[PDB]
Amino acid sequence: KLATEPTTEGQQHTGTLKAATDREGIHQTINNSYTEATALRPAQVGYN
Amino acid sequence: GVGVSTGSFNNQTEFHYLGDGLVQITAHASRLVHLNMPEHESYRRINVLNSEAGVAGQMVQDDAHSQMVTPWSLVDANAWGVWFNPGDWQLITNNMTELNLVSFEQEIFNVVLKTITESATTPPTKIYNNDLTASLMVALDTNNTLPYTPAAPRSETLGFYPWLPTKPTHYRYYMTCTRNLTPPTHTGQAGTITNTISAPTHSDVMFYTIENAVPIHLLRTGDEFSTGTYYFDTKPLKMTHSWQTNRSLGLPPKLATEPTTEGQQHTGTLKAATDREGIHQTINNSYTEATALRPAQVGYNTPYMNFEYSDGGPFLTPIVPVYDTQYNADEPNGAYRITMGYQHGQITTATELGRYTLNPISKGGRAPNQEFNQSSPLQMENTLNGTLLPTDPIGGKTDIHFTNTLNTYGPLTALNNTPPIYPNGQIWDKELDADLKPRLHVTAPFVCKNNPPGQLFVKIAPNLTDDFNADSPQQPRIITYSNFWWKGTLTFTARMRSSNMWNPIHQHTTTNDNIVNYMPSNIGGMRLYPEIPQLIPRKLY
Amino acid sequence: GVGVSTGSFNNQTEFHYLGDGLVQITAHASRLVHLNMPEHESYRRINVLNSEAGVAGQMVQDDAHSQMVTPWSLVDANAWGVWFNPGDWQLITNNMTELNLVSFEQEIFNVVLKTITESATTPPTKIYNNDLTASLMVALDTNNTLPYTPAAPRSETLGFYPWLPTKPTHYRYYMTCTRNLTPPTHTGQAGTITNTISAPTHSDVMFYTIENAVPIHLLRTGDEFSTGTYYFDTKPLKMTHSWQTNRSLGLPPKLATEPTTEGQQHTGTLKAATDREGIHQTINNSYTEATALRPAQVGYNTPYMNFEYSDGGPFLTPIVPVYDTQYNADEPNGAYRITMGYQHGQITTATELGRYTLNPISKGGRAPNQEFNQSSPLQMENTLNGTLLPTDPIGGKTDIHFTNTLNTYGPLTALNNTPPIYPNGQIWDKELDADLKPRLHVTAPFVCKNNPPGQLFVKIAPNLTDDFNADSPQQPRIITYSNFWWKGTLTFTARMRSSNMWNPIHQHTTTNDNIVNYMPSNIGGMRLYPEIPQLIPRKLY
Amino acid sequence: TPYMNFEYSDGGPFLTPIVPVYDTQYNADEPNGAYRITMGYQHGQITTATELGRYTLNPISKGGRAPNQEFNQSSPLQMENTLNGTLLPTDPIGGKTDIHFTNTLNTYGPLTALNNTPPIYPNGQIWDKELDADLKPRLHVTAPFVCKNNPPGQLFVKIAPNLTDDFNADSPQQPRIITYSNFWWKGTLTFT
Amino acid sequence: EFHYLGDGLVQITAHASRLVHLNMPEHESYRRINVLNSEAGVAGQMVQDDAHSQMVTPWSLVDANAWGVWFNPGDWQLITNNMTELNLVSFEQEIF
Amino acid sequence: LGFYPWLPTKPTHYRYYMTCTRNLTPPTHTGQAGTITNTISAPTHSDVMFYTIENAVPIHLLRTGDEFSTGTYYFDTKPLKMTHSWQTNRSLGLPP
Repeated sequence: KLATEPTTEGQQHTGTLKAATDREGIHQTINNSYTEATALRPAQVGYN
Repeated sequence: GVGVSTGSFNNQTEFHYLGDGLVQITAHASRLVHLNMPEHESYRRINVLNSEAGVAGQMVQDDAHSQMVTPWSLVDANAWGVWFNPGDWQLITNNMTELNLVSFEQEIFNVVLKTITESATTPPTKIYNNDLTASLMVALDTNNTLPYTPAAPRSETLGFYPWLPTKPTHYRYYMTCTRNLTPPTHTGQAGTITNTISAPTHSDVMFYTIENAVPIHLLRTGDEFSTGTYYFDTKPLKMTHSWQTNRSLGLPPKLATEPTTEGQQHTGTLKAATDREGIHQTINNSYTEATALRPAQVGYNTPYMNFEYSDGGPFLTPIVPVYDTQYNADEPNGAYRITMGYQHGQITTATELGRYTLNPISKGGRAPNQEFNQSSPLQMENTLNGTLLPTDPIGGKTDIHFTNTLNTYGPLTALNNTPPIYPNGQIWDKELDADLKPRLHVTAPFVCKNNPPGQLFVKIAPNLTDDFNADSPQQPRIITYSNFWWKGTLTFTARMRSSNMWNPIHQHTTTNDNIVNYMPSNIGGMRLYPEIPQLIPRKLY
Repeated sequence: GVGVSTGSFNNQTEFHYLGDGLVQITAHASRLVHLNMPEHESYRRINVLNSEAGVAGQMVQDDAHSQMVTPWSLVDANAWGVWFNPGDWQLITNNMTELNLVSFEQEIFNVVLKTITESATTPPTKIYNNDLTASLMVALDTNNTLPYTPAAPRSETLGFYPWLPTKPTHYRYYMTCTRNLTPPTHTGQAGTITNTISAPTHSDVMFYTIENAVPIHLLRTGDEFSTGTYYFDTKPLKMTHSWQTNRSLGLPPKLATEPTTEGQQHTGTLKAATDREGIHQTINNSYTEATALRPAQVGYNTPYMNFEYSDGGPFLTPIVPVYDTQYNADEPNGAYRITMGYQHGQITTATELGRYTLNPISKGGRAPNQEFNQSSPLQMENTLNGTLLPTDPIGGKTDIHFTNTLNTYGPLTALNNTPPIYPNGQIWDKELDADLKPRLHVTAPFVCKNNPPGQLFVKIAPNLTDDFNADSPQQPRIITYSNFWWKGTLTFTARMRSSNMWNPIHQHTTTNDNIVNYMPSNIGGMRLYPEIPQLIPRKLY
Repeated sequence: TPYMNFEYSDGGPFLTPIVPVYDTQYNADEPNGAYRITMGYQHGQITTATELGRYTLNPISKGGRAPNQEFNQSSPLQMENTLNGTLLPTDPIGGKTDIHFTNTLNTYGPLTALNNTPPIYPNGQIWDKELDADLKPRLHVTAPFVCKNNPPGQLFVKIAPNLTDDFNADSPQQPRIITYSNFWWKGTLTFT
Repeated sequence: EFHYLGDGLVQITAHASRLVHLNMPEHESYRRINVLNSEAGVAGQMVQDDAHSQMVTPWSLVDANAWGVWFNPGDWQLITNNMTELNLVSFEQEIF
Repeated sequence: LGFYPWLPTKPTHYRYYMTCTRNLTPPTHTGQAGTITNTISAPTHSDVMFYTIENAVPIHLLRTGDEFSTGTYYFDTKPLKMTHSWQTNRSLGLPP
């Protein structure tokens, strides 16, 4: 969820999420900050 | 009629002991679900970016996606602690080997719609007039036409306490993002990196609105919205963790020198290396216990902290979670780091949010600083250039070892499932509608092969101001909220454990330093610190 | 025919889960019972004395009695660890509220009689010839005609390990003793005390011989002696211990000052003493929480270490065992101090015998240095001569307090039963055939109102030498022994526990410092250190 | 397979078992999972004064690879390839010259057809217990037949204690009559 | 017995019977013997890793799970020459 | 059991792996010397799995005229294929 939601027309302006260390949820690493790259996803699609 | 009650608050977990050991854990749950009105009723596709990854080296910090914010709020049952207080989850970690999953029904009843009204006196005074005529919109997606978004990996479920009133969270889902983040760089040097989200491609933009997908029941203040009893079709989970490893599968070699003294400081000695016999996987004559003939490997070396990059963006490869080694590493073994809210654990004082780096205790995990690789001939007392110790770099990078790239998931790889996590883990999960289904889910241990149970969308119907509603972007509304109860019933089915051995196994006890994690304080502060699951041991072979 | 087997070794404890929670714990037990021949076949009334109590001050050390030594050996099942390995007794202390007791059957099968024979060569060489024709005498006292002597309070039962071969103990019972020990003295002064056992009185000498009481089945080497299924009639035990006390029965007084800060260093304050209301047992106006109106007292002040003296001799009054206070006293609360043998626990190295001072955990016990008594008016800020603190002597004896004599067993005295002790405690016990039956037994928690189950008497039949058997006190015999298996089946019946609360209760776990108490060592040393029983809590009111 | 790969689990260091398959024309047998079965004098092995026979074996199902015969290239194909664009197995990994890319390289994709374990004679195993795990392995390297149900009962035989006249309480080790046994054992293993 | 059924299927009924000389257990006590070695404690011999924790029981195991118990080479020549598939059906043991 | 009919065989002692918590790091080469630790540690509490034979399986005593007959175990296995495959990715499909 995001706290800063945009006001202007046009997708040049982007909504801003909460802080990295303030978000919550289940997470696959040791570190405190929950970014969207290291998230908890059910399974990977594709394979290297 | 308004003044007649419509349902029954109910929260007892009936352990109805059937025959032959089977039980039927009927778990009820009922919480007051305080719904606020939507701040806007218009659907919004909000692209999200960040300036944090636009500077070089912060490319894990990648919060940018494209989000579809809908005004509908989602009432979610898909979390473990909603159904189980710790007194009843102690009973299942102590006594149950398997957990099948059978039934599920939801029920919204006894809604209370109220209008808030401001009067202009010297304090801000708010008068709560009662709405006898207003309605709220419920929508049971009985076919899962909408994207199934469980709120358990974001810890956005209903709160796990019965008396504390919960909140439902806004339904939103990912829209298509076409992410541009390359070049991927180090931190030290500066690069001309491009951090923009591009225009969404035409072939995949997938805009689900709630009204045109699921039929919606309007509900006045004397409602009773009963979801039909959803019957699951899942695999039976196994709560019994496995401890056997490839140094513990099969028949051990016989020993000739057996000890004489009391105490395990003295060790029995086997036969010679070249004198032992049996089936063996190498060319050399000496049959050590490391290179032995084991049926299949347990666990698999994941290439860990591996940031794959898909049309969506950079993401880490999810690792099957498994118990770490005696050296606590937890990153190549897939630890859980679950941060909660003040509805989900976390003594409600002025501190920040609790953490609990967790693992299961199914012993099948590896360590990255404890592995090595050799050349094709075996050659004990090995050549300096013939064996790849983890002190060796990969491409000149000294902190990076071979195991960062090395994968060993062969066909004969036995593997334990995802542990269920308490109280914050997810219960069930949608089957990935793909051609090749994954063998297990890391998000949730129960997998629904059929249509998963209907997620429940609740939104206040628009109570409109006298002002006009044509040729206006944003209309004014009467500010309002709601208090509807929500009753669930999640009927499990589980087999009692049978002790077929001598020594007593580890049960989930209560120590003198543990009652403070289970009891309220002088304020009313509660806490739901996790339980390390899967306590009963079992053999893998 | 000799070469046909007659029975089945069996030791699995089948937890057969019936409906509605009830289970049916069918516990089997089977041990090789190595019987040696009797050293004499003549019945002997051995008076026992000691010179230790004949000197002044050692009058607790009172081993003198009159013993009736019979040549018959007793095979005893009346001990807990015969039927329950710790893996299956962990299952019942974790999960069962009540234990009913239903069935019991014994079976001696597959006897092996052998003759030992000495040859006169330079070492002592012994040749074990097989007896195809000899017999051994079994005697199932199906009416309990003989005095019921359980071997559990002497730790003389069959050993609690399946693989280790056990030994049966010689049957003997108390004959009448008329003890003269007075005067009772101190230690320091010398007295002219008389320490003799007198001639037994005519009216009570009770000489039971085994042959003239129970019919005796001779058994050759292909026998099968099956005891019929004894059906118990006992009270249902309650494994759930009670914690409520007279400072915890009923409804607490309401408080006006409630705390504000986190942490239990800050305490809520009640109302005034003279301002509270309710029913109350004294004359004074102030209603404190000590002098309150409680339904019945739990526990009772036993006059402890009280050596009563009966026609038999001096003996200590048995105290109902109950959990001590936070100050470990254990003597006015009736601790168990159970010393075992190397068949009953006790890692089999060169040390002496293990001890384990035990208690139950049913919170109903008192402390002697924490009690006091007052005059008839209440009078807070009490007069020096109006209150009896335990610093006060009784008759000038400073170590002896009022509570050494003080008894408080009134009619309204609620009380918990004897805890079952593991693995060394007794299971069932004979009802005392008296006019006024005792309410509970301290020796064993299960009480058989009917005829108790038949104790089993086993003795080798006399294999006689060629020498004459008339006009001779002691005859020579062929030295011999026996190896007969012994199969039991003790069918329990128990109700599964239901968790009706929030916080998880104390279960019998397995810590890292506990696996050494549950696992064999490099020699083969086993151990059966006790389990503190009755773990599930319950309310007494 | 990443071959000679010593994984390390709570149990200890262990080599990753490779699915056994017929080697190339260059006899390598270590990345292809050879069997090296040493027997006793009840299992083969002419009973003279020599030591135990060896027989480095393979199946003959032609699906195996060679480590000194493989190579890898960059993303564009580029016949007559650049020196730095193709990874020949003369190249070290991290400066270790005997170790090639194939020591780390795994290619088990989803579309990987594979033959089962060959049954080995007379010394191989017939059946095997299914690994009671959540994700079952696709094949066993120890035995070709897999029992999905409860596997057949292994048979435990021990002499009952024939005891000496000496006492059996408060003693660590008891004396016994020394004895043995000769029991026949008949089986019947009906194939199809 | 190679009992040739119809349509090609056969039913290889393989019997086996051996005298099984059982000696008595040297000790009847169960022993948890930890095993170590000084060979891996010096650097570089870490393939030579015989150390484990073993549970030595006095019971002896009679095992059928090997191929040559049931098949002499005259009958295993017959199956490597002529049989495509092998299903597995029945199994019974008997001590007499 | 030995694969010859006339030669009398021997049964082997039943033993099974108990939990071991192995400490062997650091993993080293052969040439240099390191301060490696080669100890087996104390077994963890949660997994020590001690099966005794008497308390698990019911045991038939047998005198010298016995006949202990195991019931006919019926398998449920995959059909093995004795026919080996030779085709490779330079041999699958239609040649040019």
